Amino acid sequence: DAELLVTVRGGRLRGIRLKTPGGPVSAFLGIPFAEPPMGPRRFLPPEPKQPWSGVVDATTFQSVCYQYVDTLYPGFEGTEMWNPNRELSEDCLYLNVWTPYPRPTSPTPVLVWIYGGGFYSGASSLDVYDGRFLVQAERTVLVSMNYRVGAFGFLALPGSREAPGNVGLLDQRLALQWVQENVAAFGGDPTSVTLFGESAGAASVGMHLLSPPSRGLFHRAVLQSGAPNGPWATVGMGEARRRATQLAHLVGCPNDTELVACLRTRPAQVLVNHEWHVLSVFRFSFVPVVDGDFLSDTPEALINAGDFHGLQVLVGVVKDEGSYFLVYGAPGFSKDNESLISRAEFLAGVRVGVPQVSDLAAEAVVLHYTDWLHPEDPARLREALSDVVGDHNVVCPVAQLAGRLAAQGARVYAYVFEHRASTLSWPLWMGVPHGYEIEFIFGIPLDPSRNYTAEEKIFAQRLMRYWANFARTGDPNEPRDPKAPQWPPYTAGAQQYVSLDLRPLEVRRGLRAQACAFWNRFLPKLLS
Amino acid sequence: DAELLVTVRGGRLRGIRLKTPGGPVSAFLGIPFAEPPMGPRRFLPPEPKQPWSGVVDATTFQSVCYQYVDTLYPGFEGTEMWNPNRELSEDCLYLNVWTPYPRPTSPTPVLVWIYGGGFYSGASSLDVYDGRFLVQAERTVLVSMNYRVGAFGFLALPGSREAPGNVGLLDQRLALQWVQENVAAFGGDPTSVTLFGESAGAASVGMHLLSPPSRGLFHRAVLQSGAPNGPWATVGMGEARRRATQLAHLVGCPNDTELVACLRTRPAQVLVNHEWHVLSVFRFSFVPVVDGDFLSDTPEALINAGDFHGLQVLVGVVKDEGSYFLVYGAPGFSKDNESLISRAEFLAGVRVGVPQVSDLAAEAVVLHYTDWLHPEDPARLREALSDVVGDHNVVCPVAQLAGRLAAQGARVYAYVFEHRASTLSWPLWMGVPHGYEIEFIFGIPLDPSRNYTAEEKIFAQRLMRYWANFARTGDPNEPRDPKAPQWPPYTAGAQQYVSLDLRPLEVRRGLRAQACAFWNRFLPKLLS
Repeated sequence: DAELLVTVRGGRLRGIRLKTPGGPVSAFLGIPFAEPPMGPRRFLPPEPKQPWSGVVDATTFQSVCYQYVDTLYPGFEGTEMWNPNRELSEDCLYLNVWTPYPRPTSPTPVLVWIYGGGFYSGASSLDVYDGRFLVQAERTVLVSMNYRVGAFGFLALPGSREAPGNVGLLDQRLALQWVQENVAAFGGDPTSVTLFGESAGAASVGMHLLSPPSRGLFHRAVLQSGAPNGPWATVGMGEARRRATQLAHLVGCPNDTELVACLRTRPAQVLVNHEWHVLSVFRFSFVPVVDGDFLSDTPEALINAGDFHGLQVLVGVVKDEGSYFLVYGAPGFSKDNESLISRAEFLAGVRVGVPQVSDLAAEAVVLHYTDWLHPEDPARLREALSDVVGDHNVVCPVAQLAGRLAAQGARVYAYVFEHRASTLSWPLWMGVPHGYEIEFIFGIPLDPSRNYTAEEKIFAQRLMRYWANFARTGDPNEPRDPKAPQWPPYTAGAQQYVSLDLRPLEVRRGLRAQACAFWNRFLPKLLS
Repeated sequence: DAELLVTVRGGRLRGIRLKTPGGPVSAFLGIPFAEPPMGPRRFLPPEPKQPWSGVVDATTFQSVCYQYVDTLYPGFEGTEMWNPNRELSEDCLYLNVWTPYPRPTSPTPVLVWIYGGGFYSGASSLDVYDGRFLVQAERTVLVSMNYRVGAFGFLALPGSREAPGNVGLLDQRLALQWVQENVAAFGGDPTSVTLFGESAGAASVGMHLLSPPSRGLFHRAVLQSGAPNGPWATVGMGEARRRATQLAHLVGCPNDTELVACLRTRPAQVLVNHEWHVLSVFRFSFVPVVDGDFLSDTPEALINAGDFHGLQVLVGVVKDEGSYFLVYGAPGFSKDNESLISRAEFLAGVRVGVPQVSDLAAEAVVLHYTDWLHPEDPARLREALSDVVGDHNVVCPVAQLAGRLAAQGARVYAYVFEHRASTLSWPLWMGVPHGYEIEFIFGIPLDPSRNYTAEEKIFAQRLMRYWANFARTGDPNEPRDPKAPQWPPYTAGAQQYVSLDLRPLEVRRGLRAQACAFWNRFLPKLLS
């Protein structure tokens, strides 16, 4: 009750006590770290939040940033758990800070979450990102921000002062400068800050490694199912311009000053309602551009040039990365049936999964992913197209990144997440889809109101420990403790990684190595 | 002793009685079936042998046709067993006929052997082609011919009357017309004639299937380690011309009439001595051309168009097709050491194994054959390059052929030969190289003067039975007899085949299917 008042550079705050079967936690939800980016500020870099008199209420999540809402399947958990759970508003630059009770008395290490969502969706307030269980169980400090998405975050007319692009990334940065200035007040150690994110959050964390001005602001990194070198995670100057112009057109706008002037007068919902027709699966309209500025060169270029001495990184993927994307465009697919596609369907699906490449490139994808004893087996065709989408978008970019980092000075650990939640509502055939590790890392199966199993509970705890050990010491392994089977670093040569699963750790070699060689070494030669 | 005189259309012959641990056999070795192709006949189609008075001696093998002699390794069995074992001469169009003792009293089925040797070498007289053991053990009639090789067989200046090409193939044909006219005299059934050959003999048998004038002359076919659709088995009109002209140049010759006139005056040995500098491994200078005549279109074209209803075929390969070719040009290789090559060596070797393709094509070969967990393992690199040479030259053309035949009316059986002879002198690392099944089919391990093991002897017998059952009935399987594990036809869909081995038959699916898809479906798109 004493522990719920805290003063930070901007002024005073009041928090709320949250429960956990193991005991309570103090949360400060809804803290403003920037001026609302409204009116003439729509599309500009964020500016720091002005100080305030009085006590700001931080007992409740603030507004979700404006975003498209998935509505394919009203009532469906699988889909609705990703959708906004507070009112939409352009006024959304708030962050949240969980801290243990009692407050810690030395500086303690800080985990900062960056939500995924394809850069077009997501909120720090989703049930599945609740920081209470992780902070309780491992006495770390946890911070999450909201950051602008879609046009409001990533519309770009390259080299104009009025919509420069990458402002969502700047939002994230501002929250990270904020953590530097204020986490001490919550008992948090600003000299031990570990970023972690999924999907576009992982791409985001990636981009922070490669942006000199953000490297100052953290010490370690965790990329779950995502990387900044994705074919979906960034976009070229011309393409960004073309996408911006088309959005403008579609809302009746009409020279850059005039374009962004006109855009600035449209209701936020009007923009959102046209985001999707500017573009396939696993492609999103407004993603980070390569401007020369937040990124001085392509993510690929910067990874290759970079020095990563004295940096620890945890990276990983789920069993079935590509699966859930398929019911968003691939012919023959539906979540409500087994999706046993035919071969014709498989070939047409490959052009959807791997959009605009030479037919020569498509053929080569088809050879590589067909089993020639069973070229027409519907179930095998389903799994394969799944892999195509998975490998191309997530597993291969991650493996490239992982390898290049280890080879260049970084200590790197790697996983594959292989447990299907007992509570999942997507169909059996999708396996362990994109995003379905997150709830285990966040400790959600401890919430008694939810229906997880006993082993599920234990597993979640191991997961929180790995993550927290990584955060504290740059190594997931149980600080000083064999047997507890060991987790070896991933190197370019031995390419070692572990399976996270109800079973004890197993070590394995090569993150889909044969297929990655195809995407990473062969295929380029042949777009070219 | 009565059984050693026989009259045939051309006149009378005397044969010789040969021994076999199981009992004797009658051979007629050295029968002329064509006029000597000497002088002005050098390079022309063969003409039929004129009749003779008196009794021709057929108790001994005739002359080997002119050919390059391998001399890399004097004294070496591995090499010398393929070299000529009678005097070389242009006078070489003789054939041989083994028949059981006592002579059979109904028409019995005839096996005709066509030796391999890259179309540049080979003789019906090699120890390893001795027909005695097979005729004794399965009471079939066996016939082998000599046919012209190298320039004398396959020099071609397309569409001239003076060196039309394909005369070696015509030689073979003439022996097959001969069998039609005379095998009856040895107790042989001219309405049941099964061709069988290895390497270029297999390619040869292949070309007979696709030549309307030869289809009349046999009923079944067996292609061991070879096919006519090989990238080495045929050559284009222009390339043949270029190769002929260069040979001419190299022996100081000098218009086609004038060129072949001048060539006709050179000593046969002079031609042989320059065969090799007109051209890599698994490529030979004088091979069948696609002239429009003996073959009306490419082997590939004719296979695709063809109707194979009512035709039985046995096809197969050895475990390690590519291995022995490597010490003929691939850097890092030697038979006298483990040939543990480096990666640089492996990449340079790929250009030797797969000569004149785009670098883009080479890369793709390298991706496909590298293991990316072990990209630098010398032993794996050895095996892989072996496979490259194997798959490209033998396994993939055979599989294409096999599949296209089954799909188009033919009954087809398929094997992989997986026993290393206990007596082999090539190094361990080469496995079961090209040609090393032949001695088991011919029953050689029964010869007591040779040092084979007991199980080896039994195995040879099973092999002779399979071959002989195929010859008699179009089906290798033990006419009426389960258990004796069954051998299923090979179809385009299930692609089933068996392992010939000391162990009982095992059934398997797919003749290197993943790799064949690369050679057969992908790679073409990308030379193009």
